[PDB]
Amino acid sequence: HAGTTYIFSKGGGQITYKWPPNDRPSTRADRLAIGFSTVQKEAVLVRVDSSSGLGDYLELHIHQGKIGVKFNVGTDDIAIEESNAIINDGKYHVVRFTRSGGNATLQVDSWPVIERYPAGRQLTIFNSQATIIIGGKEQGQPFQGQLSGLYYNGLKVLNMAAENDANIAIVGNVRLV
Amino acid sequence: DDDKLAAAQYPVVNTNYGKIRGLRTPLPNEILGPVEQYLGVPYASPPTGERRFQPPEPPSSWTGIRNTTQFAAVCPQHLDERSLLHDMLPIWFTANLDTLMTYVQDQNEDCLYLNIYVPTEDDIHSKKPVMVYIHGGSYMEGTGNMIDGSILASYGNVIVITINYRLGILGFLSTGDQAAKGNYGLLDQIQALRWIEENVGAFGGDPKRVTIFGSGAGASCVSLLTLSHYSEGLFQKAIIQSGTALSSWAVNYQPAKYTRILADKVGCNMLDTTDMVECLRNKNYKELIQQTITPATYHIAFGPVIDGDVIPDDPQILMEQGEFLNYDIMLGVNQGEGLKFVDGIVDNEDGVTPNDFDFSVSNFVDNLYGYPEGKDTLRETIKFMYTDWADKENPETRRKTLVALFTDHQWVAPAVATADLHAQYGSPTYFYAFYHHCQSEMKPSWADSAHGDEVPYVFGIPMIGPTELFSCNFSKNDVMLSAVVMTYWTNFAKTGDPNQPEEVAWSRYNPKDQLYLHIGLKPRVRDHYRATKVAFWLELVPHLH
Ligand SMILES: [Ca+2]
Repeated sequence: HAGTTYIFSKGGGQITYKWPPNDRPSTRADRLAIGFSTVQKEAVLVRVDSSSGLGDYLELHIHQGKIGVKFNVGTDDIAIEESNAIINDGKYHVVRFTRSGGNATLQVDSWPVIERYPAGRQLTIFNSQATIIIGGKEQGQPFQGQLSGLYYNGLKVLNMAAENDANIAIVGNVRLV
Repeated sequence: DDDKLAAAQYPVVNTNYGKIRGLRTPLPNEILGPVEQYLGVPYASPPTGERRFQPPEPPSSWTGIRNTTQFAAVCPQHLDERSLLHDMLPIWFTANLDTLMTYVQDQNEDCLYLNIYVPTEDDIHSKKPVMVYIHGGSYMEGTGNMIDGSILASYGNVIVITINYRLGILGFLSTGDQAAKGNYGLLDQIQALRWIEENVGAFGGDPKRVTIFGSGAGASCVSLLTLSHYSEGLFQKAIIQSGTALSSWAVNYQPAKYTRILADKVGCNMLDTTDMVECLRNKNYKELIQQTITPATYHIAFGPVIDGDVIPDDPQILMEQGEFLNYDIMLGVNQGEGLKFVDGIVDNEDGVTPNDFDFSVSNFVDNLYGYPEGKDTLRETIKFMYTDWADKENPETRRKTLVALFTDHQWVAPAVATADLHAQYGSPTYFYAFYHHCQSEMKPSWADSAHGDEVPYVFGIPMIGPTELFSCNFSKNDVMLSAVVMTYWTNFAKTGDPNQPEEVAWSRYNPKDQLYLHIGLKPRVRDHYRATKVAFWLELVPHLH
């Protein structure tokens, strides 16, 4: 945390973006970056869900204490986790993300660039990127730690979360440090 | 901003490739302002000597000023008065042709040039939008130069840009591999847009408000462009008039063989691709075009190949699911596009006869769906579907049904998917069925609005004492309609809603509802344009094999 900080907490505690329905980008490449600190066994950390009628989605998730991505742009679900790491302790980590189609690339703070290249023949594009659900409350499994200084395709999610700009929707047990 | 008069008479716009000095010109209409014109501007480097059959590199650079004040020659095209691509051109061409050729003569391969129309009026309520026009035909003909934008440019206060792009044999030749991958045309087009993206600002333009729009066979490119690795960034909204990238004559699936017909027929027999391409390169902007290569009835010889890059897979599979971005898209087809389908077989009484109706269906199932040898069922089904069992005899009804098939099966039916698939994934999709047309000689008295009748209403020619090309006797209505048309076309380019920035509500298309706009003399909004018959072609048909 060296930016516009934001806390997270017990019970119900999840944020919701909502792109303006006529305005749902869909890219070839997605660029997520966000630096957290949790203490929870199972969970969902963040999630862009596309829209209705669309199984395209992108979900960083705290399975087994290993914050690990899982996504379907079209055909099968891809998944880049680093399954060695009890990092879900309260410690702070700056977990970045790259994607060009099926090719993707995770990278926790400074460690190696663990990357997957599903050989099948994946599809290039997300579709109708609509809602960004940071919290996992609406997924069934919640998350209790924090995040900060967010960056996403050049759209600052949590500098704009405190400006209270139009499109944000904040309903949870949460703060600003 | 110095020689006030003489330097505002014909302006002086700094490109990144130099300064161009254009030309201010007013318009004849009463309620219509002047428009700055920069005719014959360069967007690439001449696809000359070496470049030929290779993608297009930037244009060069000068100092001082460069007179951009006349349309440069256009590309390799030769037009056999008949023995062209007849059946899918636009009515206003397949005849009239004669002196629709003040833009034929004057052909130099050094051809990649575009035209810029900028509205003079001061908008001091902000930078104006842009509209790049991909001109159609069947590839291998035509120019942007035959359509003058200024009328539109001015009316909507939007910048209009016609382009020239490589053509036909120079512009779409593919071995299908390595030495000549293909798709050179839509690639200059792409450079035209990346030139525009870069420079249009310095005229008066907003590169975030670029809309590409085409005339059917030109719309092909515009639909094909939605689907490219290359297109992303260069435009936002597209209007795709009178056809798609699924038309049987949109995509060329065997330039394999149709380059071999031309290779052998030019002293280029070598049976190794890279050897052969260097042959045709060292021939001539001549010779290679003066060759008659006949495509298979209802296909093209030289056209867009599915190379692997610019066009990455089958348009049907790409559209079918993912892979376009999100384009604010407005598309629609005319009532009786087909028309040219019932050539000759309409008597001077005014209809087609039954055992001439049947030979037509059976030189349709025979042409398009070769190999299946089920067909016949198809055939006796096709022709069950397209007879009116109320007026079983009535031979005018039987004439209309015929054109109405082709029309359904080559524009409407495909243009409803595309229209369906875009709504499906985020894109706002607005839809229109064009019913009105300007009526004149060349085009019979009974023809409903045929392919390419949409054009002059979109460009505003009914605000101007007609033309060659568009030699039709215009009414007061034609004016009043064009006004409604250009406002819907413009407003769409300005925002994402032909309505928004004394008329009717359009509203978005979207497969639950399927609202279309019925652009006739009185526009009314209807729903499910031809549902039953479009659902025929796109359902119980590929149900065979
Ligand atoms: Ca997808």
